[PDB]
Amino acid sequence: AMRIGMVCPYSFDVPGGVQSHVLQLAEVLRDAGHEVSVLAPASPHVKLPDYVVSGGKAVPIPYNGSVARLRFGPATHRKVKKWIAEGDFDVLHIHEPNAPSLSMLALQAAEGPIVATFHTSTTKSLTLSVFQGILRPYHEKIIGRIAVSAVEIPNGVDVASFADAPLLDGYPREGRTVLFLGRYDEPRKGMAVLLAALPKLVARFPDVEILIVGRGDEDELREQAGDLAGHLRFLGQVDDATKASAMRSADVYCAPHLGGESFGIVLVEAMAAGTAVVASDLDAFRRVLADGDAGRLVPVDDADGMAAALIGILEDDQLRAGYVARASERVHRYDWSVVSAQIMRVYETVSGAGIKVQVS
Ligand SMILES: Nc1nc2c(ncn2[C@@H]2O[C@H](COP(=O)(O)OP(=O)(O)O)[C@@H](O)[C@H]2O)c(=O)[nH]1
Repeated sequence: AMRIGMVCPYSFDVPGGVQSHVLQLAEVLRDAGHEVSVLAPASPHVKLPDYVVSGGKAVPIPYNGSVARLRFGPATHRKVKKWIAEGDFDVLHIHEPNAPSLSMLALQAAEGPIVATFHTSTTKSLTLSVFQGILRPYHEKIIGRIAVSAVEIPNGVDVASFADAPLLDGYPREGRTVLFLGRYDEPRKGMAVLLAALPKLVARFPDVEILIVGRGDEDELREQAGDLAGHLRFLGQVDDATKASAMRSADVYCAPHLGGESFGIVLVEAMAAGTAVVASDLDAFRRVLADGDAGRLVPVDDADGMAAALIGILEDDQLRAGYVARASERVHRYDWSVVSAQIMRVYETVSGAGIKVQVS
C-alpha cells in the first residue's frame, strides 16, 4: 500500500485527456488499496472526489513582455509546499511538466521519488536535455518517465464502462447517427469538415442525425448548417455516463480533427463502445486504429473523402461489423487493468523503503 501524490496542471472545469487520465488513474489506484491525493488548479464548477486539493487559480498576467498568459500567485507556491510537506508521499506523479505550469511548480518544490507522464508531442521533447533549456536542473529531478506514445505506456480507459453502457432512449436510430465529441467551436476539432460532408450524407441517408457532444455556440453552428440544421442534435457538455451511452448509441464515431498532439483517447472510447470509427489520418489516430485495421482513416481536411467514408461505413454492414470486431479485440490493451500495471511498475522502480517525497 503506497501513498501517491498526483499533479494535474489543468482545471477539471473543462474536459480534457490529461484531466480524465489523472482522475481515472487515481480511482483505479484507490480501488487497489493505495492512498491517492490529487493536486490541480481550482475546479469549483464540477463535483470532485474529496481527495482532490485545489492549488488555486492561475490569474492573468497584467503586463506586456510575458512568456505566458496566466500565472499562479504566491498562494499557490505556499499551497504546493504544504501539500508535499503534509502528504508523506511514497511517489509524486506529475503530468505535463510544461513551463510554466502547476506540474513544474510541484517539480521545483519537491524531491525524491518523482515520476512524470508526457502526454503530447510538445512535452515529449522535454525528455531531451536540449529542450529543457535552463529548467534542466528541475527536469533532472524526475526519476521515472512515461511517454504516452523512459517507457511507453498508452493512456487507459475503462472498457466495460463503454461496452455495457445503456443505450439512450430512442436509439439506435433507423435513420442512423454519426457522433461528434468535442468543443466544436475550436477549428482543430474539424466540425467544419463534417459539416461540409453533411449534404452528401443527407442525400444518401435522408433521416441521418449528427449527434453532438461538447460545449459550443449551437446557434452559430445551426446557422452554418443552413437548411440542414435540422439534422443536428446537441446534448451539451454531459456527464461521463451519458457520454458513454451516446457513444454506444451512435452507428459511427467521426473524428475529423485537422491536427493536434494528443493520444486520441476518444477513438479508444468508441472502440470500447463497439462503435465504428471514421477518423482523419493523423499519426495518433492511425496508431489507435492499427493502420486502418480497426477503423477507417480519411485524408486530413477532405470533406469529399469524409462523406464517402461515412456513407461507405453506414451502407456496408459487413465492413462496419469487421471494424467493430477488430476494434473490440484491440481495445483491451488500453484497459486500466493492463495499463495501470505498467504504471505501477514505474512507481515501484522509483520508490524504496523509508524514502519519501519531501520539500526542496
Ligand atoms: N463527459 C464528457 N466528457 C468529455 C466531453 N468532451 C470531452 N470529453 C472527454 O474528455 C477527453 C477528451 O480527450 P481529447 O480528445 O484528447 O480532448 P483534448 O484533451 O482537448 O485533446 C475524453 O475522455 C472525452 O470523452 C463532454 O462534453 N462530456
